[PDB]
Amino acid sequence: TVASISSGPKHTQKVPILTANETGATMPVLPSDSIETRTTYMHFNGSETDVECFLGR
Amino acid sequence: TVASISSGPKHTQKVPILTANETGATMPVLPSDSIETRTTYMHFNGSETDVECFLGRAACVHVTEIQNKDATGIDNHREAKLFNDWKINLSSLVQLRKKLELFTYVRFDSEYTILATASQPDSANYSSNLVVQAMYVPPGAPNPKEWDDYTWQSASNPSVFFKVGDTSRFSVPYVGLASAYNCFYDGYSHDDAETQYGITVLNHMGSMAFRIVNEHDEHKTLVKIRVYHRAKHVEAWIPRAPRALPYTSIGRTNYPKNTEPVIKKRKGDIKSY
Amino acid sequence: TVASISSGPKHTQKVPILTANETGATMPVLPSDSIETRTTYMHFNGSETDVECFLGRAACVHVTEIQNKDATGIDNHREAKLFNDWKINLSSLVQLRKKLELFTYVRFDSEYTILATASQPDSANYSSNLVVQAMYVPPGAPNPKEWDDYTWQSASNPSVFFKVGDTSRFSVPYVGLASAYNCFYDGYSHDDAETQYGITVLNHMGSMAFRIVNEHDEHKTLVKIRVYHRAKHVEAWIPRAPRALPYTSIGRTNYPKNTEPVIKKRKGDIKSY
Amino acid sequence: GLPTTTLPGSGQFLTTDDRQSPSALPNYEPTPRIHIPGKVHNLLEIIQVDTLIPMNNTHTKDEVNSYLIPLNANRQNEQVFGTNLFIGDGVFKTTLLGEIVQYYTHWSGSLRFSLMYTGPALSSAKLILAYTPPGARGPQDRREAMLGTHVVWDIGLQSTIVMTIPWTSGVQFRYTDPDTYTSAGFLSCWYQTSLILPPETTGQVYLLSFISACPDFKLRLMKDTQTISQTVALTE
Amino acid sequence: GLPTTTLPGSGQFLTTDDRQSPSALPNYEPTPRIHIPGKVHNLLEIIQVDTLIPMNNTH
Amino acid sequence: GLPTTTLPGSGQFLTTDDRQSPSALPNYEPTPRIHIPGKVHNLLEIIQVDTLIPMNNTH
Amino acid sequence: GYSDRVQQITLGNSTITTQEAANAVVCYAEWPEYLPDVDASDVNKTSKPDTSVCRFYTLDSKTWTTGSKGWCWKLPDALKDMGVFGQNMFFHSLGRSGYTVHVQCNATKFHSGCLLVVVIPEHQLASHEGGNVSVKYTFTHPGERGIDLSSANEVGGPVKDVLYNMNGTLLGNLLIFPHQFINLRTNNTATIVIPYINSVPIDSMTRHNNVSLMVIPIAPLTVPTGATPSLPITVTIAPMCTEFSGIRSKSIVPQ
Amino acid sequence: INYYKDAASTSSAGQSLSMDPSKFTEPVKDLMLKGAPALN
Amino acid sequence: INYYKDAASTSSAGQSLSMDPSKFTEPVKDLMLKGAPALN
Amino acid sequence: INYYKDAASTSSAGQSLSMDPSKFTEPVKDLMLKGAPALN
Ligand SMILES: O[C@H](COc1ccc(C2CCCCC2)cc1)CN1CCN(c2ccccn2)CC1
Ligand SMILES: O[C@H](COc1ccc(C2CCCCC2)cc1)CN1CCN(c2ccccn2)CC1
Repeated sequence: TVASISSGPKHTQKVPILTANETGATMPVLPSDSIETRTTYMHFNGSETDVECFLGR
Repeated sequence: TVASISSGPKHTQKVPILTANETGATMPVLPSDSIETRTTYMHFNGSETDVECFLGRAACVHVTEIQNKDATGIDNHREAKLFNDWKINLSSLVQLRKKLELFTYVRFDSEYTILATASQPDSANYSSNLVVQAMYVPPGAPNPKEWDDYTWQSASNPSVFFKVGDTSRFSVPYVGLASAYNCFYDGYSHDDAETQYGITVLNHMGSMAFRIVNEHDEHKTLVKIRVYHRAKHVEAWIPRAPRALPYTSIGRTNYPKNTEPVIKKRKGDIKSY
Repeated sequence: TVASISSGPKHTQKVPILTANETGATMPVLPSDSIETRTTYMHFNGSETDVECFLGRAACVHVTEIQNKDATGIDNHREAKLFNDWKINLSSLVQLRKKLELFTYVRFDSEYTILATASQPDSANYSSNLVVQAMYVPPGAPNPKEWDDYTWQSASNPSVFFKVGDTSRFSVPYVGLASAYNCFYDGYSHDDAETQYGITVLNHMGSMAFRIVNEHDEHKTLVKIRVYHRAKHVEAWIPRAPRALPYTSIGRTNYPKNTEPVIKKRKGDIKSY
Repeated sequence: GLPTTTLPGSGQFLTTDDRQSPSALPNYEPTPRIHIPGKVHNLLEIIQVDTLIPMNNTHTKDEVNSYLIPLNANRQNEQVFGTNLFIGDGVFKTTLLGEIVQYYTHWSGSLRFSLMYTGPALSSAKLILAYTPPGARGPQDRREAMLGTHVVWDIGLQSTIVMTIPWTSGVQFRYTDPDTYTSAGFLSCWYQTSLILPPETTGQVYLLSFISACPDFKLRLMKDTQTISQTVALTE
Repeated sequence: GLPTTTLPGSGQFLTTDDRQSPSALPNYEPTPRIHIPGKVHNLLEIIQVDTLIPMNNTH
Repeated sequence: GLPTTTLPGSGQFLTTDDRQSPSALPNYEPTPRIHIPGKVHNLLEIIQVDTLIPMNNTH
Repeated sequence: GYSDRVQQITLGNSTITTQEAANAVVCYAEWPEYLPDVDASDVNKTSKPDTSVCRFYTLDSKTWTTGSKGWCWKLPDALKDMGVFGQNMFFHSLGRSGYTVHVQCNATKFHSGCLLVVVIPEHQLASHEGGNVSVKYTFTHPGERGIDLSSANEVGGPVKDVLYNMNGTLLGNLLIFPHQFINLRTNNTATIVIPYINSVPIDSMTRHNNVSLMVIPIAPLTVPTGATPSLPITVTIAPMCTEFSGIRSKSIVPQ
Repeated sequence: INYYKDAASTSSAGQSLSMDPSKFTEPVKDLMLKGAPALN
Repeated sequence: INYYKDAASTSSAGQSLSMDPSKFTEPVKDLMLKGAPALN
Repeated sequence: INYYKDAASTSSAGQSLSMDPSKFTEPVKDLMLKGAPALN
C-alpha cells in the first residue's frame, strides 16, 4: 500500500485544495495535492484501532 | 565439515602468512598454512553463540518494593511505597547491560517474568495472601497518585493481577519508535545548549506501576518485586568494543574517576611466562 | 526363544564340559551339555537389566541447607548458610556411586529433581512462603559472595526459582569435556611432584548455588535442599570389579584402615552346608 | 473436562526455558525494519576480527604503551617476549577474543597470533615466534624454543606475520578460566638474527601484536563473565 | 491421565489476553440485529471527519 | 482455554517415572563420541564372565 | 602495473592521488547509496545537490608530535561550514549522507610511527565528571577543529583519556570498527568509505552526529636524528550520495 | 478450537478490516469531485 | 503450535545459521587473495 | 511427542536389545569350539 505517491510541480485550473466546508463534507485532501512528494508505503494496517480491539480489554 | 584438511611440506613463492595489517583486514589464515596437518572434522555448529541464544535467556532487570499497610494519614502513597513505579529501562543492572552493549542497535520482542515474594520483618500472626497489580502508564497517560486512584481501573492500559509468591508472565512486541533501539546515541533531543546527552532522551518508554490490591491487615507486609527480561526474535547490528570500566549511570557511557587499571600487570617481565 | 532344548543320553568323544580356564575365556556351557533336558522357553527379555534402566531412576545425590534470617551484621553470608553452594559431584552419597563405578567411562544426560522443605525449629507464628534461587557458577564465572550480590542477576547463567515444599526439575546435556566422564583416572593434571591424583582433577564442573529470595520475617526458617539425579541416554564402557570396602573420599579409591573382613567367615568347615 | 496429572517442576521459572506467552499489546504494529549495514548473527563471526593485545603489561596504570612490544637494535640470540596461553586471563583477557571467551565455559580451536612491525623502512630484522604445546615449560632459550611450532619471520615490505597456534590437544575442549589439566602451552619470540637500524636512526622500535580466532574455533556452555559487577542498581 | 507441567504465569489475569469462557446463560437467544445507519469499524474512520479547533484560546 | 481436571498423584515425584524436562543449557553441543572398546549394554552380559569364589571361607 | 598502492579518487570537481596507499576500507562492506522508497517515511521529495556537495573538503591540518594523544572529529559536524554542504545542512530539517575519508601523513624511510584511523558509528562520549554528568552540545560539536585528546578536561566537555576511547572501552578493541593503520614504513594515507548507518531512514544533521572519525598515534612518532620532531596529519573528507529534505527557515544552534 | 457450545463464549472477534469513512466524511447528496469547484 | 495470535508471543527464534564474517574481517575495497602479496 | 527442542530433554532411551557377551566371555585370539579340546 502506498502512503504517498510521487507527485511533481502543478500549474493547473484544477485546484483540489479550495473547497466549501459549508457542505458538511471533509474532502479527502493529501500531501501530494499541495507539495511535491516521493513514494512511501504504509507498512501498517490499523489493526489496533478496530472497535473490537478498542473495547476488547 | 572439515575443521582441518591434510597438508604437507611447502616450498613456495606463495606465502599466505605474510600480510599487511595496515589494510584493516584480518586475513583468514589457518593451521594448515604454516604447519603440516591431518584431516579432522568440526563436529560442531556454533548453535549457542547465535545472538538469539546469547540474548535469549531471562536476566534480572529490576528489583523494587512496595508494602501493604494502613494508608490512613499517609500524605504521599508513592513515598510510603504504598505503590511504586519503574521508569522502565534495561540498563540499571549490569550483567545484561554489558551483553547488549556489544551491539549498537538491537531489535527484539521481550518476554517478562515478574516474581513477587513477601517478607514480614516484624511480628505477624500470619502471612496474608496478597494480589499484586502492575500497570503500564505510557508517556501521556495518567500516573497513579494514590494506591487506589481511578488510574488503577486501567480500562485502556494492559495490567496483570497475580499473587505474591507466584510469578506473572507475558510478552510485548518490539515497541521502539525507530527500526531498532539505540544502544548508543551521540546526539541530543534538539539543538539546545543545555539539553541532556545520551540515550536517556531517545529511550522514552514509560513506567510500570505496581501496587497490592489487598486492603491492610493488622501487621505490615513487605513485597519485593523482581522483573526478569528475555529477548526473543533478536536482531543486532554493528558490533563494538566490550565495556571495560564500571558503569555509573543509566544511559551515559561515563565511567568513575580514579578507577583502577583494568589490564592486569605482569608479575615479572615482558619475558615472563 | 528356547531356554533349554531337549537333549538325551550322550556317549561321545566330544566333551563340552572339559575346558582350560587358563585361556581367559568363559566357555558357554549349558545344562543340556551335561544332563538330559526337556524343552522350555524363556518367556523373558532382560529388559530391566539394560544399563539405561539400571542407571535411569532418580537417586539422592546431595542434601544441603540454607536459612532465611536477618543478615544484618553477618560478616559472612556463606558461613551463616545465608546461601550455599555445592562443588557438584555424583560421588558424595554412595548408593548411586557403587552403581556407576561398575563401569570405567559413562556418558549420559542428567535429569535433576530438587526438593526443598522448610523447618521452623523454634517458635514461629507461622510458616512463611519462601522461593528458592539456584544458580550454576561455572569455572570462571563470579561466585556469589552475599545472598544478594550482582551474581544472582544470573543474566547469562541458567537459574530456576521454585517454592519451598515444591520441586524443581530440568535436564542437562552431557557437559563432560571428553567423550565420556571418567569414573576412574590413573593420572595427574600435570607432571607435578605434589599434584593431587584421582578424578578430582578431571571432573571439574563447578558448583550450584542456592539461596532464598525472600527477605527475613520475624522468625528464622531452615530450608533443607535435596538434589536427585537420574541418568537418561546412558552409555557405559569397560565393566570393573564391584566396590568391596567402604568409601572415604569423593574421587579417590581409598578405603579405611583396619576395615573389617568383607568375606563372611563360615560357621563350620569348608565341608559345612 | 480432560484428565491431567502435573509433574515435578510445575510452576518453576527456569531463566533458560523458551515458551509462548500472551502479548500484553494485542494487535500492535511494530515499526518497519529499514536496512542497516553491519548485522551480526553469531559471536563466532566477530571473534575472527583481530584486535591488539596489551602484551607489554609491565606498566602500573593502563597506558597506550602496554600495546607496544619494544625491540632493541643489535641484540643477538635473546628473547623478545613470553606469555602462557590462558586466553581467558592475563594479556588476552581484555582483548575482544578474551572478552567473549569469558562468556563461555569451554573453548576449542586454532588461534591466530600476528605481529605488525613499525620500525623505519630502512631497518631489517629476523625474529622467530614459537608455540610450545602443553607438557613442557616455557622455553628458556631459542634452542629450546625452536624445537616446537615456530615461524622465522623476515621483516620486509609485507609488514605483518600471522602465526597460527594450531589446536594441539588430547581432550577436545579446554576451560576458558585457567585450568591445569586443560592448559594450552606457551608462546615466546626471540631474535633470529637481530634488529639493525639504518644510519641517522636510533632507539627502540616496536611491534604491535593482534589476536583473533581461526574458523576452527568452538565456544560452548554460556555463563556469566568475571569482567563486570556492581554494588547498587544504577539510576538515571 | 495425560502428564502436564504448568509454566510461570499460570493463574494470572492479564486484562488484555483473549480466551474462551463458559457462558453463564447456556442456550439463550439474543435479540435479532436490525439495520441502523452509521456503523463505525475503526477509530481511523472517524478521525478523518474534521472538527473545529478552539484556536483563539486566549479567553 | 481447554477444560482439564487433575487426578490423584498430581505433583508427586516418583524416582522411577520417565518424562521430558526443559534443558537448562539450550543449544549446547556435546563432545563428539569417539570409539572405546568394551561397551556394556545389559548386566546380563557381564554376569556370564566367571569369577573366583572364596569357597575356603574358614579364615 | 596496478598496485594496491597507487589510487585516484575523483568526486565532484576534486581529485586525490595517493602513491602509497594500503587498499581502502568500505565500512561493513557496503558502499554509500541513496534512500530507497521502501525504506522512506517522510513524504517530502528530497534534494540531491550532487556535485556541489559531493566533493572533497580538506579540514585544517594537525601536528603529530611525540607528545600527541590523538584527535577526534564528528560527522556531519566537521563539515558544518564547508561550502554548500554546510548551507544545505542548516537549511533542511533532515539530511542523510555517506563519506569518503582520506587521512594523509607522509614522512621518510628513516621515520617510524603508526596511527590508527577508525570510524565509530554512534560514538556517545563520557563526561570526565563521572556519575551522570552530561557532555554539553558545544563540546560534542567542535566543528572542523575536532577534539584534541591531549587538551585539558573542560567543564561540560567529554573525558579525553585515550586508553578508554572516550567511553569506557579499551583502545585495543577499536579494531572491531572499520579502520586502517598509517605505518610510516608502509603506508602514507588511510581511506575509508562510510555508508549511512542509522536506526531511522533520515535524521537531523545538527542534533545527532552519526560517526566520529578518530586518528590516534599508537607507535609514537620517532624522527631521524636531528630531524624536526613532528609531522603534520591532514584529513580530507567528501560527502557522498547526500540528500536533504524538509527545507525551511535555517536552524540556529547553540554557541 | 472452540471448547464451548455457545457463541458468546468464543474469544474476541478479528479485524473488521472494513473501513469506509465516507458515511462520515462525505455524506453529501450530490457527489463532490476533488479538484472540481465545490460550488458551481 | 502457536496458541496465541500475535507474533511477539511465540518462542525464541531458531539459529540464524547465517554467519559471514567478511563484513567485519575483510571490508577492503580491492579484494585480497591469501598467498598473493598484500601490497603490490 | 517431544515438547522440547533439545535432545537432552527427552525421556529415557529404550532397550539396547544389543547384548553380546563375547567381548567379555571369549576374548581369545584363536576361536575355541565347545566340545573340541581346549588345548591341542
Ligand atoms: O521490554 C520493554 C517493553 O516495554 C514495556 C511495555 C509494556 C509493559 C507492560 C505490558 C502489560 C503488563 C505490564 C507491563 C512493560 C514494558 C522495552 N525495552 C525498553 C528498553 N530497551 C532498551 C534498548 C536499548 C538500551 C536500553 N534499553 C529494551 C526494550
Ligand atoms: O549432572 C551434572 C550436570 O552439571 C550441571 C550443569 C548445570 C547445572 C544447573 C543447570 C541450570 C539449573 C541449575 C543447575 C547443574 C549441574 C554433570 N555430572 C557431573 C558428575 N558426573 C560424574 C561422572 C563420573 C563420576 C562422578 N561424577 C556425572 C555428570
